[PDB]
Amino acid sequence: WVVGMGIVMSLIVLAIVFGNVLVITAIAKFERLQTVTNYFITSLACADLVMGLAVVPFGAAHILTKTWTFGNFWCEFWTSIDVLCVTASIETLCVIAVDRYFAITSPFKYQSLLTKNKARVIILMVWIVSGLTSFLPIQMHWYRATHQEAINCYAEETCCDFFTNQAYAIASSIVSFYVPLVIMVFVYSRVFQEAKRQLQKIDKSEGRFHEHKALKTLGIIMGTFTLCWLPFFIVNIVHVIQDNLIRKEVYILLNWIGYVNSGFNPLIYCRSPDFRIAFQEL
Amino acid sequence: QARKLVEQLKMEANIDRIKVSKAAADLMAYCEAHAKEDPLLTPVPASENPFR
Amino acid sequence: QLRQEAEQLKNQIRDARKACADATLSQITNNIDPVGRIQMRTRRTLRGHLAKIYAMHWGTDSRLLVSASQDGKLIIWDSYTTNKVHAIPLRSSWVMTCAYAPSGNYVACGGLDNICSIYNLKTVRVSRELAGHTGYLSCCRFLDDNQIVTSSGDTTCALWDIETGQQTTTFTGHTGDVMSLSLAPDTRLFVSGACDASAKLWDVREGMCRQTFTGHESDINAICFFPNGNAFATGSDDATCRLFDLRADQELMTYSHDNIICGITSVSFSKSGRLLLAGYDDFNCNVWDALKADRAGVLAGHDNRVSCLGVTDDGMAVATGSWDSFLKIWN
Amino acid sequence: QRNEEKAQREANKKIEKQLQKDKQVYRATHRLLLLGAGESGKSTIVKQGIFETKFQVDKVNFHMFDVGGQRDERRKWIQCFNDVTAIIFVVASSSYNMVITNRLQEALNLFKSIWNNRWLRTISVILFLNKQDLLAEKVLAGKSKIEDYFPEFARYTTPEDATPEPGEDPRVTRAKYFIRDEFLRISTASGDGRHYCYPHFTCAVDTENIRRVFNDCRDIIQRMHLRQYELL
Ligand SMILES: Nc1nc2c(ncn2[C@@H]2O[C@H](COP(=O)(O)OP(=O)(O)OP(=O)(O)O)[C@@H](O)[C@H]2O)c(=O)[nH]1
Ligand SMILES: CN[C@@H]1CCc2c(ccc(O)c2O)[C@H]1O
Repeated sequence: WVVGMGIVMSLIVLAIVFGNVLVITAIAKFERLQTVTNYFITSLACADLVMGLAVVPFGAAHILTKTWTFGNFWCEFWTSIDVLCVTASIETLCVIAVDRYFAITSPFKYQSLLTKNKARVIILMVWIVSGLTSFLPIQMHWYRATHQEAINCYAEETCCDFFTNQAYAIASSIVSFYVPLVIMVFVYSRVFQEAKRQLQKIDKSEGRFHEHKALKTLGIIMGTFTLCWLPFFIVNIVHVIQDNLIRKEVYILLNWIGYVNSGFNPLIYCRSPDFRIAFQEL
Repeated sequence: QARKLVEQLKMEANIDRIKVSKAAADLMAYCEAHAKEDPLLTPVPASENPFR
Repeated sequence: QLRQEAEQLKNQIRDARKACADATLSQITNNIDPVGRIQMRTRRTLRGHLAKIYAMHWGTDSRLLVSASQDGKLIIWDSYTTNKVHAIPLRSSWVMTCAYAPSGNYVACGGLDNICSIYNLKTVRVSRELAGHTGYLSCCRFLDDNQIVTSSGDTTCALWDIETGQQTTTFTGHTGDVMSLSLAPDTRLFVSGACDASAKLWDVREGMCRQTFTGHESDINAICFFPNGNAFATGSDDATCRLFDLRADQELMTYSHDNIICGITSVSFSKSGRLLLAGYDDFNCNVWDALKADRAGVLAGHDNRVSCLGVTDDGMAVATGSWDSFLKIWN
Repeated sequence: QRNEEKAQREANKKIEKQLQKDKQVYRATHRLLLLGAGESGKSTIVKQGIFETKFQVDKVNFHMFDVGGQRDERRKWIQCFNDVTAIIFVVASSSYNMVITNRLQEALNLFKSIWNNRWLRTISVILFLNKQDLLAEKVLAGKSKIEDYFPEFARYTTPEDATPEPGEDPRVTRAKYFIRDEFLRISTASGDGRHYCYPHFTCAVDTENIRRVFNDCRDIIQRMHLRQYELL
């Protein structure tokens, strides 16, 4: 099964890198895609590219070989990069949702509200907050667990596992997942309301002469993200709250299901006439 | 308006025109004579190119 | 009676030029070796306009040029170092043409306000305002430092006196909107292409039409003399370009292809007159061979349709403008 | 040489700084084009070469263009207005009997020509059906029937989902909705969702036309964004 599992993990790495690099080059090489909305997309693409280039290969090697060979410092570096890449990718979807909300609900003030300098400031702030919750509490050993198994894991040199406290497992989970989820829900309810309200008016005025699309689009957008990231962030809290109820394999399986989400963003946020001709040109 | 249109046609009709062969030969000779000056036909060296 | 005589006179003109067609231009130039393949690359890109660009004119020194845009600006560039020199805001935001004086001290402008404005570069403020046209201006060219010729949408052209602001002479005879004009190298005759699919040759000194050419079948958009001065080329919105000879009083060759269906916006010649550059509505330019009528190059670096085109006096570079608010220099 | 190069860069920076201030004003202004049928009473609408006017409602800047210097049946200049927010079309609805092909047919032909254009393929139209009191006065009296000029009116019935006013005689409502449907069918015949038409009934004593323009522009922009984001 090692050859079978090794083949599948190799294919996932190729899919993540191929899709993200293609999006980055398309925006940079062409002057018609230099838009404020595309800055969030390129930030998301950079985050997913770094994630799929760094986190996945070493994790696959660790799973296949069943041991850690890079020492006790590179394991902590890898964990920090993992948390940093996961946190900064989810928080950009929130920014995209808020951008669309401001574009649709308030059309007259949209140009004044969003400016390239403001977009750059927002992106830098998001990345800074993402970096403050991954490297700082991990490299300072503030997330360390206290039981005997945890200290035995920490004192070794070939074992690289994950053990954490209640406070960190709750705060990091909240910051990474729970606030963006409710913000996105609140945004995408109002967007759907406005869409269906506009549809009623067109068919009052000109119904006899001549909401599936919006429902399908919102369903896809919310469903992929939720179905990818919800079970992991549920078991993250649950296994800390109640001990010996979740095995060490369910955690890894759900975490990898979440990792897979990085390969779907180009298929969701990069379907437009301006992108499908840029891809053909390349 | 009818009288003015007819008068213009009569004035324009009475002109002397040469055959097409002479005009084609003249254009071909001019193009052949001034061919070396044209920088767009043959690219100039980058030393003498102000845009490169 | 009066109408009957016009039809009889038309046949005499047609029969007069039918006997002169001894041979065709393409038949004579069959033995000439083809020019080959011509490839050009972008050297500079000029940015700063907030809206689409309609007009552009090179300077006599082949270093500076002027451009116009719908946002209400008239920017003078430095093509070598890519530095903005001036930025003149316009009273009216609807502009259709601009010109650059041979001496380099003045710039003209006009559009939908039926007025031509002259600016003093070396003094920038408005110097004169010319009024009297009853239709939108389409083109304007500087004869000298004290006189200028303009064409408008009231089917007439005029020659102005800048010092007094009065029309010296008026040219009449077209039936549709006049779209463009071009001056002779010696500045004694000029040609105009109008919307009735006809072109005319005028006399500046006297003020009378000399010859009429009616080979097209749609609105003529652009016109330009051959460098010799005994021929000119036109471009209409039926995807065809034609070459007319003044002395033979008839057209000599047509430039068209079966894969082109869009209109033509601008035409220009090269330094020697061997190449013919024409802009199209399909977002890119094409390069032709004047003596053979076959394609030799394509310039496809513009996102939107190309609206203007020009070639330097020394023939070192080609400048194009388009509706994506960008200018490009091709060498 | 060395000093000349620095001098040019100094003036370029000052100019490029000025262009940033002009871009903020340019992007916050909405441009409108005003058209008419020739005797449609569009001067009263604006009262209450090219002529330009400026007005602001709810801290939003509008700027409308009226063309009177060019009068021809071939509008070559109309390709310039391919970036405006909307086009305002004013037509006199009470001129069915007037011949000086009646004037309504000429207005309909002009609307059809404007709608199916290669350049105005993504631009909405705000339609004002002016002179309603005159239409009602002419309709109520006899000897003047739309049937004698529009044969299709012989088999028309007032729509069930109509909005008649409080005191209208039901005769005038049928004529008004027939006239509106004449434009609406042309609008919907070749429409693919890229642009729409917003018809209104306008009189001489009306004062809420600016509110109608504001709301129609808001709807235009919102529908554009919704279609762009694949939600409509
Ligand atoms: N009862 C009534 N009379 C109107 C109405 N609109 C215009 N009129 C009359 O028609 C005349 C035309 O006025 P204008 O609006 O200046 O007409 P105009 O300037 O020639 O309009 P255009 O030529 O189309 O630009 C006015 O003097 C009014 O008396 C209307 O809505 N109701
Ligand atoms: C080792 N895997 C980690 C474990 C905990 C964690 C992850 C991602 C985001 C967070 O906010 C977390 O707290 C996972 O990627």
